[PDB]
Amino acid sequence: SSAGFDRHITIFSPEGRLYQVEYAFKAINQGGLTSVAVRGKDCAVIVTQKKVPDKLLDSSTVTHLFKITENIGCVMTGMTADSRSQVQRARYEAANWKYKYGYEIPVDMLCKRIADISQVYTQNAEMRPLGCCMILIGIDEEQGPQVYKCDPAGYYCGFKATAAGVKQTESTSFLEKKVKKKFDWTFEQTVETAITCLSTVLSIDFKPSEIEVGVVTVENPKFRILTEAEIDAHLVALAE
Amino acid sequence: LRPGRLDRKIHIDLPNEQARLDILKIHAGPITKHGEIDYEAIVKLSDGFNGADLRNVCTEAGMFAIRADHDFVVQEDFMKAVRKVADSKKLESKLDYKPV
Amino acid sequence: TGYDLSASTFSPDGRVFQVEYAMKAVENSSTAIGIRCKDGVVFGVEKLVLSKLYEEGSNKRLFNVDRHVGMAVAGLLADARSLADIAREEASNFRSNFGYNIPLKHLADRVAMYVHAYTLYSAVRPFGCSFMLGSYSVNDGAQLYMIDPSGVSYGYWGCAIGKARQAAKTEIEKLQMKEMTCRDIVKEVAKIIYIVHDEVKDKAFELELSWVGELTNGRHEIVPKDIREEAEKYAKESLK
Amino acid sequence: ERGYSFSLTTFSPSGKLVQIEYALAAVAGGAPSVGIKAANGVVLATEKKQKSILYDERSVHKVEPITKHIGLVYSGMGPDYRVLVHRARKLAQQYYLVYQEPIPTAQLVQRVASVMQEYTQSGGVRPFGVSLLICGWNEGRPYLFQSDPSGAYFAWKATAMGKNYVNGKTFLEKRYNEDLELEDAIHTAILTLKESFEGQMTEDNIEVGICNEAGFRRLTPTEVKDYLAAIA
Amino acid sequence: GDLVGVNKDSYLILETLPTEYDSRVKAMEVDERPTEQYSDIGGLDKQIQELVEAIVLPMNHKEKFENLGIQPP
Amino acid sequence: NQYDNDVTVWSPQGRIHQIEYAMEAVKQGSATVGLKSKTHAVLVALKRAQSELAAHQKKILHVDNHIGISIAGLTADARLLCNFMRQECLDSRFVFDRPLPVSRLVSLIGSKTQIPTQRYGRRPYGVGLLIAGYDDMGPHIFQTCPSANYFDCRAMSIGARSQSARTYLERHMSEFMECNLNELVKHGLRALRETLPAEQDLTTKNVSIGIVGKDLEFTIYDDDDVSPFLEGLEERPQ
Repeated sequence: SSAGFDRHITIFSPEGRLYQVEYAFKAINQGGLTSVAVRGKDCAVIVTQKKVPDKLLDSSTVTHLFKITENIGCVMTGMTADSRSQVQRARYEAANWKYKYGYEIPVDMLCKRIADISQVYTQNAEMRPLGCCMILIGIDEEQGPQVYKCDPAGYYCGFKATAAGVKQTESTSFLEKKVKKKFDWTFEQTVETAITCLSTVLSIDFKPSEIEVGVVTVENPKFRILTEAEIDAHLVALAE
Repeated sequence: LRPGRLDRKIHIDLPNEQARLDILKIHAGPITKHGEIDYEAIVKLSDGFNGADLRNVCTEAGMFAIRADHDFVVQEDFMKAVRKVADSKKLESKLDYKPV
Repeated sequence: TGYDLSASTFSPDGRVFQVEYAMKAVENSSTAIGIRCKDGVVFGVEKLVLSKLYEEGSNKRLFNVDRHVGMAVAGLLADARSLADIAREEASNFRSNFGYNIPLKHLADRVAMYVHAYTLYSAVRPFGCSFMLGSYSVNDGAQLYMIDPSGVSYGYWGCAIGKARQAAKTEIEKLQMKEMTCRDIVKEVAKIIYIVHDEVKDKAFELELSWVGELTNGRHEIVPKDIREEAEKYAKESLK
Repeated sequence: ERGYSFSLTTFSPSGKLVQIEYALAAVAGGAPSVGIKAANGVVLATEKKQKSILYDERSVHKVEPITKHIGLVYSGMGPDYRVLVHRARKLAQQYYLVYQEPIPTAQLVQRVASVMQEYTQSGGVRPFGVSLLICGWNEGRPYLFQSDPSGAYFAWKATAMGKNYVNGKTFLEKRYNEDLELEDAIHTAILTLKESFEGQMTEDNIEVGICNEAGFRRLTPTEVKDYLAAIA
Repeated sequence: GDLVGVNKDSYLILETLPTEYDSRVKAMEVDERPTEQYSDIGGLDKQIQELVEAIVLPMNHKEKFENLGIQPP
Repeated sequence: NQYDNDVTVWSPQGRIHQIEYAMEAVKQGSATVGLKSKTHAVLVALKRAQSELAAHQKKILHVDNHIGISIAGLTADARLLCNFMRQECLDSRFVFDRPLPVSRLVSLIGSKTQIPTQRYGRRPYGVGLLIAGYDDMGPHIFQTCPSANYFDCRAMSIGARSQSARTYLERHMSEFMECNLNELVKHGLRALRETLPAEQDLTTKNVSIGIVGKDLEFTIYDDDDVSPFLEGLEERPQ
């Protein structure tokens, strides 16, 4: 199943596999983190946890939610040093869309340009292919809300509900039973069904100081990050 | 591992912070202490621990009490006991394992 | 083995050892602590007197990047002052292009992306330094950041890097840095680095302190002699 | 930075390029896909199963157009495909800016396969892990070509790529003749993709694109449901 | 599980033999007392203490752990 | 040891072995001792030869009128940093029309030699520069090392068998900040007779002295003008 330096660099195994990429997928799992994204009928919600183990650390500088453009937000998993470098590219690629083409970049075209860059790392046998993932949300005209994931292999797809991190398979098994019964989704139900995803997988039943929620909706297309006070409003209504 | 011979596959995992609170209170029974024990802060640093090393924390907190002849256990000796156990398992292997 | 020679290869469980091996080189440098007060940041470095032949004021582990930004380093000293040169040069390009003094959330962002850039290729090694950045502005207050050799930065109310890291930050959270001004902090900065480093390992050592805030009128400079003599007067009262 | 500037693909002592032989193993483990030309147009049909019900199937596409009259499918790994699509999109433009004419389908495969050969000799790169099927109707007569990661190409009447491709080629050999219409070739392309799919072949588990003399186009899932109905 | 001494012919047990130890375990036992003293070990006085007090204190002050009440390490 | 091949590779203990092997190169060259008073900076070297008819290899070099250096290691990398040293002094004199300060010169060397200690296929510079000079702040003694780590000091000694010279400098450095040029030199000359075998010491053809002084340009003394300094030393006690 191995011959040559196929364990070390990005070349083909005798089985057709290539191991340096599928080693990098489980470099995401060393963060100890899990993020959930849910698309609604007229909105898009990202929820993720934050774990602050110290009192000496400033809790306002640990946000994994990042604002890419004025109308595009994202969440980052994996290791922190590679994830913040990939946000810096996505800020740069969106500004060049506006300068060259004169209008706001669609969120699927931005995920294509990130996945094309990540392809080149697993295409040359020199670079290390950036072991961190990527989840974007955004409102598109004549498409509504839409959610995309980009992995460090260069693959991407549009989702309807999304999990990434340590507890990915347990969260998606919860969500696929939720979506196929096909209830209609208001704004607050998508907030409710996203918090109760990682509250039943992780079994926490938390207070509002450990999670962070970004949202976009077609009445205010600005990507906005919720205050902990209004996080608490959805949380005490979740406990009926 | 065929389902004819072994039927169910019960999985036991690393304890949660509720369980780490629960396991700590069982091993902290017969400890001559003073009632200022914030049990959360011990659980706050207790990450990825076992059920076994929480008995060690209760064991090693008395090992700070065994010096300077304090027959009582101050609350400060617990946060000394956590940080010494916390880096002694830096040299572990940490592979979970899965039945296949 | 063979999976840990270059920084371009992951391990078969998905982590890079050349960064972890360079993180181990930091805990052989001694100790650098820095906490921020209510209205400023105070650094502190205990300096090992290796032999009598060196001069008092040699080989300072406490740099001066910009007019208001300070740096305290810990690691392989040749890589310390090499990172200090690009950070000193990065702030010069900000003032020349944008007109004003660089903020810390941008300065530590540009440096950490420069440190991260050497954790990807086989042609270069990771740095063997971790360091702290602290400053004061009249429009933003006091800031305090810290950068590991992987390239991760966060905000802190107080941090510690060196040999005894946990044994230093255990006593930092005994303080109350939210309300103290940067005068009584100077006595408390020195005291927590006398209780560390038993006299069996080192014979004699040197105190070196730093200081920034509006009491210093925004400029970064060293403490005066008389103030650090008060802290060295406040040295030998920890024997009770 | 810089590169490596040495070929990591060498000759074996038995005289075989081993990395190209391994790249064909990754092609054979891809999704199955068939392609059939019959006397007025070419049918390209593939097999696209999402792993779960959470995926949006109307987001990505296997069947891609290159120009007004050239489509292109694959059977291999995903991210390598989108690279040489964007390469082949550009190569059709530099032919058009010189000659003011849509590119012949033969001359596109001359230049796409020249990229893949150039990429298996140069320094510090692993070869591609995809094989292609290219259709098009230039000057009345249709065309159907297949490339490979080595850089060669062929001129097929009907062929299959992906898993169980050796069973599809026996199935097409007992099915295809010289005289079929386009709607007959659609019906036998679904009949050969049913050899290897799961139990449910719905309107969104497959993806079909055709050429005419009216040009290349890609079928919507409405009439794909009508072709999937009254099948097998 | 016991092992006893039996007559040959009658198969009638006579005595009760004490122990069952392999001879290699008897070679594992010291009887020589290799004399070394703590002054001969320089530069380990942190490790010397926490090795002794984690072993010798449960062998000479058993009640001292039991006064507080913990299991010893 | 597979961690022992290239400068890029970290050890699992975190100590790059190629830097530590260049420290072995500076320990091969002969000893030299530098020290300073309040107003002077004197460095004394000890030459070697191959046969008795070949000449002795010089070590003290002239960088500028107020800066001189002393080398230890392989001589080819010494001239590589020496021609960098001379170039950085006279262009600052070309631009600003002033002597370039010593403490600002050495930081250019520390950034110069750190670059090949991080790339791939690039050796470090095996060299042993002791630097003596004048700022506007009086004398300065600086030493470097192939780990690109320069040290501010008041008396140091590097080369083969130099630990014996350092023990002499520690128990007499309380006297150094008072004396004139005469017994400042022969304080340092008593350090070089410490680092020798017990039969040959100072035979006026293997020792060199360089002084920069508060009204004195940097001057090298070689094998005839050494003899006024070298007389006035007592015999070796045995």
